[PDB]
Amino acid sequence: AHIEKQAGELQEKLIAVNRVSKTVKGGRIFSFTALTVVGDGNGRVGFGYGKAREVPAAIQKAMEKARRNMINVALNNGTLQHPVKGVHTGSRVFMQPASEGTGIIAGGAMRAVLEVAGVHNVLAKAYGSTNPINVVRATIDGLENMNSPEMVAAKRGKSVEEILGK
Amino acid sequence: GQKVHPNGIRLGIVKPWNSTWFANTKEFADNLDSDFKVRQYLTKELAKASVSRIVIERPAKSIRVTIHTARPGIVIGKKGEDVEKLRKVVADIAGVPAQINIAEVRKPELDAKLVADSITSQLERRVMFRRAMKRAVQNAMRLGAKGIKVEVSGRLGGAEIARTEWYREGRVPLHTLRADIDYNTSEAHTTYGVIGVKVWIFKGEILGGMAAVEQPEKPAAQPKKQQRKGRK
RNA sequence: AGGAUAAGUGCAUUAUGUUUAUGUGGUGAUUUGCCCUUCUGUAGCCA
RNA sequence: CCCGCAGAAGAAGCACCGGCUAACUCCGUGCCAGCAGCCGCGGUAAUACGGAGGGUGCAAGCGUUAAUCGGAAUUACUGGGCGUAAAGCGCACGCAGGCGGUUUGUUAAGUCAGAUGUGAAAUCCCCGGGCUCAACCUGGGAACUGCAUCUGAUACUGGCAAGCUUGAGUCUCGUAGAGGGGGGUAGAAUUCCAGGUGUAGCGGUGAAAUGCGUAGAGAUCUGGAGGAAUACCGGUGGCGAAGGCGGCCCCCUGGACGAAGACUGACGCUCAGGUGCGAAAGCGUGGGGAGCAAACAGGAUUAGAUACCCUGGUAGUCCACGCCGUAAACGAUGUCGACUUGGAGGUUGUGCCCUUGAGGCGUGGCUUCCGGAGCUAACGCGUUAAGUCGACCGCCUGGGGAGUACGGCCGCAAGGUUAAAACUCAAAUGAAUUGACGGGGGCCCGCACAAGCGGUGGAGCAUGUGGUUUAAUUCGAUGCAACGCGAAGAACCUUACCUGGUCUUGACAUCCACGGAAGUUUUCAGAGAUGAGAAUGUGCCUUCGGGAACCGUGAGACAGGUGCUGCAUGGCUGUCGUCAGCUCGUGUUGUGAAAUGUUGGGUUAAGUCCCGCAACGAGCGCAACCCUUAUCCUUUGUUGCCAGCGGUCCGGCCGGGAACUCAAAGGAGACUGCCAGUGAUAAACUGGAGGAAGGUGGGGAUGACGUCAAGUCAUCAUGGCCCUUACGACCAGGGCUACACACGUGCUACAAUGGCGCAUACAAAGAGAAGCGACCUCGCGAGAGCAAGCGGACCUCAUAAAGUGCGUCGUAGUCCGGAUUGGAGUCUGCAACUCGACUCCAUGAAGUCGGAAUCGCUAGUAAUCGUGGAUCAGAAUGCCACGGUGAAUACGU
Repeated sequence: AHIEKQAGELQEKLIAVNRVSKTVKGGRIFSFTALTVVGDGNGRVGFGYGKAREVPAAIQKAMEKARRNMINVALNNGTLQHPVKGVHTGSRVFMQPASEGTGIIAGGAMRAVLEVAGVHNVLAKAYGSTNPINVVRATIDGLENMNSPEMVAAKRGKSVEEILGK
Repeated sequence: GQKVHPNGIRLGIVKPWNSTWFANTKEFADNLDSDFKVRQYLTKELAKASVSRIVIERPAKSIRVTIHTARPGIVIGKKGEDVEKLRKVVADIAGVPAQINIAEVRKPELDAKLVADSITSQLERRVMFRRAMKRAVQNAMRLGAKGIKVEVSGRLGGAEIARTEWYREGRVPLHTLRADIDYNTSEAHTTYGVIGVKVWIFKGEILGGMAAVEQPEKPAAQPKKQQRKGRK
């Protein structure tokens, strides 16, 4: 029954909660749906939507789905090495290189999602849909446009990426 | 919210009850009120310990109480004075010479009403009731029973409006009519008003209760197979 | 005599599958929304 | 600015507490008052509101709006959108401007580097410095936000000359098509006329009426009239600039599609302005009118009926040009082009084929399905992009109000054209899930219908409901989910209701105080409560202080409360439905809401079972254990039974007997297991058979999660919260059950399958310890008081009735039905008048199987007759269960 990935650190970021209705066909039951984010400290594509009778059983379901069919991904230093504009499904987010002298600057549940992602110093404005369910894809799409450091000279910088497989 | 009549229409048809006595005619009413009274007043006196089932019984010339507990000798006291006092009041209310024996039920360390005590505390103190019913069912299924149903109602969590919620697990049939299965309805108040839990617990479908008798009573234990029958 | 591809025996309503009056507005289900991990960390929030 | 001296003195606000955004309890009122920067709230136990405690934040300040930046790629050159959300110009052609595949020559407008001059001061910025830090001011450096020219380069764009082809243009050859302009031409329905033949409906539609017609309609033969129109081929085809083009053919001519020979050689791309240009109707004149139609009338529909639907009927439709060219005026996607895995459809140049069927392969064509890389929020796109992009132009900045106003312009003339705000408002708007729902398409079930049979509704009665009435005729409940139900035995009591007496620890518990013991017998007053007197008794525990018990008296604490609120609640239950499905844990597919399972086919009480897709594992409904019946085995042998036998009137009453039912229980037997048909192989249904019995044997148990603000605070639990000389409590009387009727349910009749008369038969089950009960005496009968007896298989309710035997009866209220009413006799109790129940004597009406409406039922059922019981002070027409006699049919949805 599946392989799972782990981090040596705890994430229990509950982002949303909902309830399921059929309203006449068996009427309406007490069930909830839930969305929970499991990072790594440097990032994961870990996002899980699950559902059950009660809120606790529901979140723990959703926390399980945030670590199966998912793998961890990694980025050196608290910044991102590319000024790129991550888009995922109308929720569009921005990054530009920065200092360590600034840490996070963000609010709500977003400051908690960016800390595990490693893209919190580079944190620039979000636009399009910025309600909780889709705003939180920073650590997914913003780590699939990824750049990360491996060179010793800027003029060997494109040469060094070519010889990584040649 | 139809709430099918959960146990009354299910008894005496190989399903034991919390009384076993014989009465008939017009005096059945005088024996039942007396049996309610002794049920109410006797368990209040042995309330020092928690208690799992209550059985009061009236055979020829005697009154016999069976009581079931999570540990034995505990309602019986020390010396023997404590239990002669339990027999004083059983005679006083029923009006017949009294007996009591101590016995335990199948799966003794678990019972219907001790789950509802556990769920009630959080609500009494107006804090931590959103995982409490679920943890009650988890503990309950770690201590025994083949399935449990819990339904909680109240102005729950101290809320300024009412909520129904429930939690069910394992194998708890609802048209069942064989083996005793243990039921409690709590009723209690706190600062905001009334709370309540309906706790059905299910031990076994042939485990526990009586079984159907496997013979006639007519051939057995009869040292002389006649009075005359024309054969002498 | 070509109204003789004889139905290519390939044929079936063949392209709108339609019409005989209506009835106000909101309302159910919780005050811990809590029971997965070292270091880089988290749901009021922590190793 | 400093020293020294008194002294705790001389002193704190402001804003927050539902969420946005640093904080929650109680009381108040109960969508009211009042709050809101935004979002919004208030409808009872309010953390939104009003006040208080407390909590929170800033602080001699605090809080707050308007405006600027920023939050906001929502201020977008860096850095937004335009298929559908606001947004591709209506379309072609193209000057100015912006832009230029590729090479050589050449020039150096822009480009970039180098050089030099300039850019004072700190509040800002970077480094010092000084004033009690700081705020402030300031030296050196600087962002100094602004600016200059010379020298040099040619990688880059721009200028220019000659090519190149890798862009585009052009000739002949061939080919497809409804492109444009102008000519030619046939048959047949509607419509008409004529004559011949010929008689009554024809028409219209959902069904319908208005319409047309006997003056001869409709139809039919022959022959003439006339104009729009031209199938099927015709397709997802093809053509035109986009919208646009449709009978077939030619003339004049455009524009596209292919192929080889041949040529020119960036002649290129886009396009502000611009000129040019119409599907349709609008519309001037000319042509023309068979059918249909806005209008106008009339029908049909209905609260009407302008929508819906029809019928007459006109301009219009129908043709041609012409006047401002409207729109869903579109590869929905600007223009045009380059590049990116294909396959195939439609249909077409052409090479090749057995030309083997709109085909395949070779190589182009527009044009469409399908899906990969990549893209979307979703549908969808995908080589014709919505991919990767290119240049260059168009356009958008929340909604409504507005494609209007306003301005410029064009138009006989209505109009067209780009395109806005105050004001209003927190939304408006693209997409999709599941429920419900289609009147879009289709599938399924319950005795829900059918196949019938009977019942309520009509009579009368029983009993509940409302209407209506009084002192009051108490509520709760309102198809299915109220009405033989809570609230099953209702004189008062009951009991809510109403009135009259009477008291407040109080009917009841404990605790203090006083008078009577309670209990029993007994006279009396008053309504009875209550009290007085007589006679019996002074018990119970003890400090004989004093109290419990019952009753009166009194005080607190406290008892009591069909006290309100069922959006404040707990417990509890009705519905869908025996729906045939629902849920618990968990994975997966989508960004997700959520689905999937839990949905299909076939089969079923069934998540049962064959097939099968993301469902896997398990529970619920259902199956089961279960009690019961049926024969039959089996044991007991009375309070049960009797084949033979005795006492004997021939009765298990009793000597006696055990073949036998027979009672209550172990159970056996029957499993859709078999065989055959049906059924997708298959679950399973039906048939088949022995047998007491076959459809999961007969019966019963038996009903998921749960919305429904469903119904009870009135069993009972209970807070907020009110009375506690009372929203408690003792006592009598009155009323629900009145009567106007309607309404739910059931009862028994209207017949003759029945009633009557006479004669005649067999039960099952159960209830009786203040009770019923043989005998007894009394009694028209019911019953009465006494009592052996009883514990109910012993004794009694009990003559069980219908049914059976024979005769009888004809739709006449009878030979059915027997209500009312006079009048007598009875029950529990001082006390039966209205409100109670049963017996019986005489007379005698309503009612002919009841309309709208409407349900239950598959077999011990349905129907119908009696019986007992629960209830139960007193009594049943009901209910509940039993036994007598005991049915039609189940195709079909």
